[PDB]
Amino acid sequence: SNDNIELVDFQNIMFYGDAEVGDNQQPFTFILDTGSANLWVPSVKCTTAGCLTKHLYDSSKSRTYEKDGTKVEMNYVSGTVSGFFSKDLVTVGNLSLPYKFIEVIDTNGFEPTYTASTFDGILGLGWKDLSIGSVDPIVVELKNQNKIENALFTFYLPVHDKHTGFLTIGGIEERFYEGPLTYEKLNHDLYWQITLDAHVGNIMLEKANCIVDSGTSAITVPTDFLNKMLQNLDVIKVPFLPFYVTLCNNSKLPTFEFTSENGKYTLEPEYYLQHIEDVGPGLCMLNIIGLDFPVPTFILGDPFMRKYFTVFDYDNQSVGIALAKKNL
Ligand SMILES: Cc1cc(N(C)CCN(C)C)cc(C)c1OCC(=O)N[C@@H](Cc1ccccc1)[C@H](O)C(=O)N1CSC(C)(C)[C@H]1C(=O)N[C@H]1c2ccccc2C[C@H]1O
Repeated sequence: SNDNIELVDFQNIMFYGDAEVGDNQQPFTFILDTGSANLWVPSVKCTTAGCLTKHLYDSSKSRTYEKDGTKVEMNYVSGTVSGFFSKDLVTVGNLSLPYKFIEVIDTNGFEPTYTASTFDGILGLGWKDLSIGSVDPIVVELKNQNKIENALFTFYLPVHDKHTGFLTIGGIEERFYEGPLTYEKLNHDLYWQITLDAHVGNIMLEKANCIVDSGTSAITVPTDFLNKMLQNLDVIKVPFLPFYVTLCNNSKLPTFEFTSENGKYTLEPEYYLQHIEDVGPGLCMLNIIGLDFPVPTFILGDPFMRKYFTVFDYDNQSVGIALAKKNL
């Protein structure tokens, strides 16, 4: 059997899951992020305003706590947290392991994201060589300890109103998907990144890097490619922000089509549009952001993963992709 962690939707933009730290089972809510490779929780030693409404970690209450204290700063694209390393029993679903994590004491570099969102910490689901402190990934460690069948995990993302989701550790369950499951070989050692041809109508990018990322709540697109997409599309940019607004029923809005020799994955407007009726009637925001990597790259974030069930397979160094079942 497999370890199943339930995923709760947060206003159709993101999702969260719970896990515990300490032998007294101190509860936390996590962003589960395939794009990073460290676990962190806010500490009772936290000095900053963000920590005020969070579940906090108290090492003195856990008899399995092992002191480390090495200083560490965790830099993400959207901000920084700092604190120090600690080690304790981490439990995910019904499995436990001793695990090295970051006790965060300063979250001021992660504002306003942190105070506005209802997560306590971030649980990384990436590769070891992307971690600070050379930490073996949780799922690799669980496999090594014979607590799961395979060194893989899967995401069946919740759909607002329709159903909850699951992060499943250790194997692939048929209940989550329909049609074929296609495996795409990783093109990098330490990112969940695959090679796909990216088509949006006339515009194409041959053999683009495509990162499948659970922690990114948009599709990201190279800026040049995006500028070509938005030309004559009747969308308007929000002042001061990298977001475009449209009429929801704008007939011009294209369908993303990513292809390999193995498979074909499409993303229609209904999957990348976000209603903003409160802002104005019949108005939608595109969940699409222009971003230039050194090599042309798309991030296939939460909107892609809402449509597609995904398998992250360490042993076979690949990402599996299938159409998510509309219900459970
Ligand atoms: C950890 C790390 C270490 C090293 N190093 C140096 C390691 C070296 N080691 C040996 C010490 C080098 C790198 C690059 C690295 O990755 C940094 C990192 O931030 N990666 C992001 C993915 C990404 C990557 C590139 C460009 C955009 C996004 C992460 O996985 C994620 O998903 N994050 C951050 S925190 C969050 C909230 C979980 C969510 C995030 O920011 N989400 C926001 C976002 C982002 C883009 C577009 C829209 C939106 C809306 C919102 O969802």
